[PDB]
Amino acid sequence: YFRDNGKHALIIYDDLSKQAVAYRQMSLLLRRPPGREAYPGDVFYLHSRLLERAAKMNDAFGGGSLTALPVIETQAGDVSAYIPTNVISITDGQIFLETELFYKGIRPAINVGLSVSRVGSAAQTRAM
Amino acid sequence: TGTAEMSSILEERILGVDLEETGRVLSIGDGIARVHGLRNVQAEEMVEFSSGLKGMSLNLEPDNVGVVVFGNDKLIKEGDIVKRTGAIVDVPVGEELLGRVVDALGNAIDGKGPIGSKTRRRVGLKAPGIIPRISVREPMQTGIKAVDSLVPIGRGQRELIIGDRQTGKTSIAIDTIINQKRFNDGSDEKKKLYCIYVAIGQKRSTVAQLVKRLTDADAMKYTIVVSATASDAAPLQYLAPYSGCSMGEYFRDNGKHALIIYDDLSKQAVAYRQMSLLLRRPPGREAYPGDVFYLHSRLLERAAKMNDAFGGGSLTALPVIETQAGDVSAYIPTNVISITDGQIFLETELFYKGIRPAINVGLSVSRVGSAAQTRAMKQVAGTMKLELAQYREVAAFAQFGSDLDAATQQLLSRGVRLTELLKQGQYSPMAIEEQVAVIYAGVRGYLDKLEPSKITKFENAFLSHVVSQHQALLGTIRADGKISEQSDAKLKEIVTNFLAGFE
Amino acid sequence: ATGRIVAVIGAVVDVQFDEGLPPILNALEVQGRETRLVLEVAQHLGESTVRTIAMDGTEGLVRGQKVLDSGAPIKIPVGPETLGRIMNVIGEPIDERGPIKTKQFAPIHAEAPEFMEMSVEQEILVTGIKVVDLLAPYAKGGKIGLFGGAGVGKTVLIMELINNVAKAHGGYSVFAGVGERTREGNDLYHEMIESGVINLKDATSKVALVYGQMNEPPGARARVALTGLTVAEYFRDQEGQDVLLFIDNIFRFTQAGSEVSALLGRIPSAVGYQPTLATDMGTMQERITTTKKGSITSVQAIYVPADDLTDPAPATTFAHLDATTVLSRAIAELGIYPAVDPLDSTSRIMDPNIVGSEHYDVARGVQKILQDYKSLQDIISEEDKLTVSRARKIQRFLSQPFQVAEVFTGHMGKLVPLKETIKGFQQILAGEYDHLPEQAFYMVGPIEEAVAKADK
Amino acid sequence: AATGRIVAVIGAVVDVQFDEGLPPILNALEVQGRETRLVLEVAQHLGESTVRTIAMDGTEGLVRGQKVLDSGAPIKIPVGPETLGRIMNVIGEPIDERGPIKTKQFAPIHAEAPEFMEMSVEQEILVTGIKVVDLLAPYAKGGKIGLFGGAGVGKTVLIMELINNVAKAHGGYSVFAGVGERTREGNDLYHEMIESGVINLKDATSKVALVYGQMNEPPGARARVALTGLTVAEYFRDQEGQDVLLFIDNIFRFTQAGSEVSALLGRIPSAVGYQPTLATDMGTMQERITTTKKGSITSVQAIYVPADDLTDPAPATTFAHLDATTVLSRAIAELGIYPAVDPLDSTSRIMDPNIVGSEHYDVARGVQKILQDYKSLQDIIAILGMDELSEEDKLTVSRARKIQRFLSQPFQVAEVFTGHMGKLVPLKETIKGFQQILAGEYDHLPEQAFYMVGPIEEAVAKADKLAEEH
Amino acid sequence: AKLVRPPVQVYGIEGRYATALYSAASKQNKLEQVEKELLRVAQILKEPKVAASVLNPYVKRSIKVKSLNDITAKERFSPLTTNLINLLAENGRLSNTQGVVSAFSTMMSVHRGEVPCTVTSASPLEEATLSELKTVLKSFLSQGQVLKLEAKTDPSILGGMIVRIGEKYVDMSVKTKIQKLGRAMRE
Amino acid sequence: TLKDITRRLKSIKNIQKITKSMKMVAAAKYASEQSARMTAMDNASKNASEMIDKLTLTFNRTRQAVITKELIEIISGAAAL
Amino acid sequence: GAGSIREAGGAFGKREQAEEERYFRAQSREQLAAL
Ligand SMILES: Nc1ncnc2c1ncn2[C@@H]1O[C@H](COP(=O)(O)OP(=O)(O)OP(=O)(O)O)[C@@H](O)[C@H]1O
Ligand SMILES: Nc1ncnc2c1ncn2[C@@H]1O[C@H](COP(=O)(O)OP(=O)(O)O)[C@@H](O)[C@H]1O
Ligand SMILES: [Mg+2]
Ligand SMILES: [Mg+2]
Repeated sequence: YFRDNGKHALIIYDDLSKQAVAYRQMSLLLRRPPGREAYPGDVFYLHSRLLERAAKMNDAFGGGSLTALPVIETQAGDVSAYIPTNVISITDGQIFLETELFYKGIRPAINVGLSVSRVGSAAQTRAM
Repeated sequence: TGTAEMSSILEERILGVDLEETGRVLSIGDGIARVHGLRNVQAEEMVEFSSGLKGMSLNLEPDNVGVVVFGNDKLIKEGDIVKRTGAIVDVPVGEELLGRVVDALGNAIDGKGPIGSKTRRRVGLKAPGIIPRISVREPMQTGIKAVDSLVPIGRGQRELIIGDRQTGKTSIAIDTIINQKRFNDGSDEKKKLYCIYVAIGQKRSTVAQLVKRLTDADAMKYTIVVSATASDAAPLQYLAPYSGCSMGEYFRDNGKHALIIYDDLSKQAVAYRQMSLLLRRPPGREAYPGDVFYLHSRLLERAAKMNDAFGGGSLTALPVIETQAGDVSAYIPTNVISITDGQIFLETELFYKGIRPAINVGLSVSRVGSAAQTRAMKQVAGTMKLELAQYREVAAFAQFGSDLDAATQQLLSRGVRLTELLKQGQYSPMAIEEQVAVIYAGVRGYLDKLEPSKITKFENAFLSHVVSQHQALLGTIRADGKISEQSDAKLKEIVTNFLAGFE
Repeated sequence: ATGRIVAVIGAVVDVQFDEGLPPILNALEVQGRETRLVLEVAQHLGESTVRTIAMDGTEGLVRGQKVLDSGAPIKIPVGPETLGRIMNVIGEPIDERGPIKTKQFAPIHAEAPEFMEMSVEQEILVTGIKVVDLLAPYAKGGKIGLFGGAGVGKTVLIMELINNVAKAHGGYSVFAGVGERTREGNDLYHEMIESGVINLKDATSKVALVYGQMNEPPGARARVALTGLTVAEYFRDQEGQDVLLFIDNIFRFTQAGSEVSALLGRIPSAVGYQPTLATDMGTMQERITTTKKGSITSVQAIYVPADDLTDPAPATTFAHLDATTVLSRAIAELGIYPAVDPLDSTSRIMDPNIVGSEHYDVARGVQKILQDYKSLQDIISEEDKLTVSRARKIQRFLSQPFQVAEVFTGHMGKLVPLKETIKGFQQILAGEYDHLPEQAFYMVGPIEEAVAKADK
Repeated sequence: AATGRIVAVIGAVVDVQFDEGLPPILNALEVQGRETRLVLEVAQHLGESTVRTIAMDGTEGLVRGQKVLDSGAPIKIPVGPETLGRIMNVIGEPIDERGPIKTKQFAPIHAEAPEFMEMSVEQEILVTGIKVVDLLAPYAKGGKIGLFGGAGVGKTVLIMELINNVAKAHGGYSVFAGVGERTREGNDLYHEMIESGVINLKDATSKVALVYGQMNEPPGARARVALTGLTVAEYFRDQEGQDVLLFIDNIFRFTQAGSEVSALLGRIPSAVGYQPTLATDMGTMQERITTTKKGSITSVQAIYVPADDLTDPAPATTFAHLDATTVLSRAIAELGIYPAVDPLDSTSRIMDPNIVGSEHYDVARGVQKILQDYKSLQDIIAILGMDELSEEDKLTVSRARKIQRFLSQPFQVAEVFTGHMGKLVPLKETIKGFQQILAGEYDHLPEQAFYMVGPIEEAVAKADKLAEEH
Repeated sequence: AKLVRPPVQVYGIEGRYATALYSAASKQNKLEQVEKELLRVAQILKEPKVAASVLNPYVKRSIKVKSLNDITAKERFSPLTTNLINLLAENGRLSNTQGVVSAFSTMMSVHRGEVPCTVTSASPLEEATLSELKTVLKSFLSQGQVLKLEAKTDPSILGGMIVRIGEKYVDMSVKTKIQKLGRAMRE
Repeated sequence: TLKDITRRLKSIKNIQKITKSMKMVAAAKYASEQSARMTAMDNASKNASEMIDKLTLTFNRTRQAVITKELIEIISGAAAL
Repeated sequence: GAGSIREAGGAFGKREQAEEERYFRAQSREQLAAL
């Protein structure tokens, strides 16, 4: 609504791991073929059609935007799992949070060697 | 579409027999007969086929009955007549079964005549509740030093003998059965233990060798053997543990004490899985049905120690489970480890390292613990357990331990001595007093000067000596159940003088 | 509404109704049995047939046997008359002490509290146990994972939590034996009788027991946690108490749900768990919360399959846990009781914004000095010997004598308030007792008792 | 008899509908209108007067509506002396092109197992002449043996060596059943037996019956050929009292054929893709291969271990059906040691000091203990190297390497592979050699001297000659 | 008991119930009586009243069983077809009634010797030519066979006639000839 | 593969135990090359423990995947009937 | 897990085997010369 009426919106999905688990429940109860980790084949489409709707519009469409901050929970730091890699394939970058840093008191426990922003560099102000 | 929508049934209904107590086989395959009719049959009720084979009504469906066959499929054809027997499955019980080898239904397979028992019992009764029970308090003596000292079993406990193939599980069960002869011969009536060996999915040759071994040891006069061997129908291998459990529950209910060995529950779970997959029940992990945990748990909860208002009897269970490459996280090992009160774990490396019985004391556990021990074995085994745990902490430092401090070298030495002390030969269970004397010699330090290769020979010679010339101290320890200070001094004197005279 | 059995396959029974089909989760009563058999509706199959799961054995069931609709879910007696009694999943007494004569009954299936009934800031639940209250405090309406099984005093800690919450807060407890061994259930009953927590002679019983045995079908083991939660819900919503609820074990609750889901023909998810694992866990755990009347705090024994913490059952349980109490045998063989591992027990409310800067800093200092002392033990300087001394004293002062152990040990039990714990550990950390011997802190309550023991 | 019609053909599974007289399960059915004999074995009664059958040969060219004739009995094969020197297939036809097997009696290949009262408890050692087998896991006269091993470890070579040694040392009508194995190997065995006098093409004094259903056969034939060979051996045991030798290579193929037809018979798969009835099928087949009081059947079975697992359900289910399991390790075959027997994985039920004697038992247990301690010392060698061990550790390692070498033995059937000549070593020679290597009587000889020799005298001679040259 | 199999076989629910009724009527040689009574039942239920009444899945089974027994007694039906409709009503296969009727009807049609003959042609074909075609096509049949000819027109065959006599088949269209000649030229 | 991971876990657990024992033995023999050997074996044990932790994570992941794959095979076999 | 370093066939299982053969080939040359 805001994105299409000239305004700017930010949306946080906290988190898409539990949404994928809910969708896997629905899919297995419909007796659909499970795949990796018993997830349905369209668990990528589930998140892709959603996170594609976060867009920056050109000025002939109002100039508004919708920013998405999806959240994903990993198991024992495994970011090469099915759902994490799906969402990494969908989004424009990721902010990794490590447990080894968080325990050491470095908070926010942002891993700077692994976090990236592909399209945000052009948005940073000149002073920053 | 539809099991009962066969053309013959439909054309017979179109044309226009007792479908209450009688049925007709719609289809038969792999031991599962779909039976039309039998509208009055109960769940888990025994039925009767026209060829004389028996069955059990496991699946009651809207238009057919799924019946598992207690025999071969060839004697059943489509259209055969099935009768009701009106009864849930039951076996004969009583003391008339002691010394007999029966099958999963209480039928003698030894040729010695029919079981003349007067009492029958349902195989699927529920276990005693919370109130009828009392805490497990009396020792169930196995005669094995490692078990009786470090993994003690009480009367009413459920202790799992678990390990890979060919590690010594049946030997532990058979030594435990042979041991009870000292108690069953004597006059003390509440130390007597009747034994039930259930053989599930084994060779008939194996059970014949086992029955010969029990007859030579004169252990058959108080043992029941239930055998559902490998060529028996999966329903029979499924039902044999419950038959044995009812035979032992007779004793548990009549103020006596019974011991039952399920050898083994892996093969029983496999037979149940086959029966379930052929009935098309939804498979789970490793194709096992959803209620295989329920199977083994309602089997094993029936071993109980009763309170004094219910006769004071007991039933001790020793289930056996074969793991594959030590994988205790497989489905059925997990279930049975969860159900029981501890596990005697056997290893292959311990077996071939000379340690027999190959009991891994680090992995073995008894949750009943010292409540299932006598005060004498308690005294000596507390010290033995502490010292062996300390030895296991630093056992990795062996093969370098000659370059470590005196404390580490002493831990290593005492540990090697006790480990050599826990070895034992097959088919020779020890009395609890003799075990106490040997462990006393071991933990008090009368072996640290001896060589490890000589510990076994010292133990054998000292045991022969103390049995010959010191029946007085042995009888005192056995009658009092504890090492009194006079008995402690007498033991000290005996062991120090023998070690002085020992070569 | 009267129905009739049309199918019996194990613990699953299909019942056809010719009028008035019962909703899902309704209990049905099988007629003509010597013991009460209850079926809970699971699905509407169509053609006026429902599929149910049995709460007891189904042997002897006949197709066509009459089945009565109860008109509600499983209803259990709830009230102060359940305290000291044992009931099974369907609410009938299993201790042979007579009927449970409560005035009202509650259905074991209930929706979690609404959004506007939730408490908006987290408070601490003071247990009077020093190591717990200090290092890994419990939150009201939170879930606590109890790690460690046999030989570490799990039952003593359970009974002491019952006693201390009854004394300090006036809130009763409920123990749910999910998949309980009958031998260990008898043992627990008698340890609770001998420690005074259960009283068979007057109405001073502090705990209610609900037992779902291991030899019961998976439906009973999947609903016993709801039965216990329903008793605790009564104590919270009708008497405004801060209730304790023990779920031993929670992995067995997950396992029974998995077995029930497999029996109903549903396709297993990852590792063989029900597809509804997260929603089953959620519908149970969300009823354990602080409302405006009272709260329910839940201590739950965690079993970890294959020591795999990323296994779906622990991974789903850990999403609800607000704290963690690890009972270590390395602490018990060291002589410390309760055997709580002070470095592996965690809490989510160990946060300055929740417990206060003073509490947070004392707890952080204690944990840092204990970690330093572990490091120094690994190498066995100038002040490192003083760190060793202060850490030995902190280790001893984490111990505590319990009231439920008074008859056996003789020592008096101590219920240390939160401020006394905080200030005692603060003082030991500052060095105010660097002269007193380290065994003047072993098995005492407040720090004044430490100085009084140092006098002798 | 009853006549039915083919109504469905899906692979090797054929449904047949009967109007009058449904045949019982396990009956053999003859498909009419075929140039060669096609036998269908009834497996299930499906209802609607239809049975589901497994074909013993290929199902190409079968038509819906093709007529089928009921035999009125299971597959019946010729049994008797006239089977000796002949090769028959699963259904009893001769496949050696030497004419009909004219016997006086036929026996059904499906029979009940012997009862419990028919068992015999006697256990007498059967000396094979192989050092590792004789010493560590000896075989028993009239017991079931079983040889486990992956692909290419030596099951076939070992079973041919056992055939050689025992079967010619024997005088009691051996039987060999080739179950789902290579046809080249079957031809090779046939011609070795013709050449070595065991099979007599003329002047029929042959003493081995051959039954062959090989890889190219459909799953039904490979699932019933073991029962055909079993039936021949059963006739020799029961209706003659003779002491029989039964060699089965390979018995895993029986289970594998079962699994290959499982799903088409309408059965939900079990674990690892095996049929749900794996254990009971293996049991009904294996419980007939046994010594009764009527006669003795010494059974040697080769058991394929897929991917060297040994926890696979088929070998794991076979293990409990044997009296002396010999496990062939690929790790030992890679060391050049042959036979590749695993000394720490092979077990015998007569390895009992009250059966074989205390000297034999003590030597075997000492060998196994020194090999286990060698396994443990290899770790410290890997981390530290061999020079930083104690001297008694070096002595243990040296004696263990010598015992490993001396466990290997050259076979008569392996001269083409080894070059060395065969050796057949007596039991007391084996015990004495290993007792001496354990006691330390050859710490001066090099380890290579014990490799691929017979008794210990050959070891000292080889050491002498290596010293002469090197 | 032994069942009498019809000349042609139909499968499914409809096939099984039709085979049942066929065997049960050949047991009493009332094939035509039950055939026309099934036609009457099929036209009775297909009228929207009874169709909407019996295809309704929330109204109870026994109520529609009673109504079907009423409506099959009211119309003077044989006991065979009456208990047949009752059986379809208890098993809940009333939806399969038209299928059962159709399967029985094709069974009795092949029991009359009726073979389905199709003659495809490029143009609407001549009537005396078509009668000569009938006369020639009766030569491919056994005795007791009658030709049920339904000739549909496919103009894309360019000429000739494609005839299917049951499962026998002659492709005398000219497009087949040109395609064969094209394949022969290219290969 | 699960068996490869179990082989590697077992191997590295053994290496870790051996290097720990060697560190203790060097600590005893040190009471300049002995100090170097003590620290080196300490570092080797620490690195082996880290490899053990990573491989234990990989092993648990692989065994969960194997259980899921076998279940899916059984389910798909049952659904095709 | 005894002999699990060599059984895993890694860079350490090859290092171990190379050591055992090098040490025992030198011993066999020193034992055959005297022999
Ligand atoms: N204490 C012992 N001392 C010496 N030998 C023993 C001892 N215990 C067992 N054995 C031997 O080890 C072998 C295997 O033991 P056993 O068959 O009883 O265990 P198991 O696990 O039941 O074997 P299986 O896998 O066939 O079921 C037997 O030959 C047995 O005689
Ligand atoms: N006793 C042996 N001596 C020498 N080489 C052998 C021996 N056994 C097996 N081999 C070698 O291993 C190969 C495999 O032989 P084979 O008996 O067919 O094993 P399997 O039947 O188990 O697959 C042989 O061709 C041979 O090269
Ligand atoms: Mg055994
Ligand atoms: Mg081969």
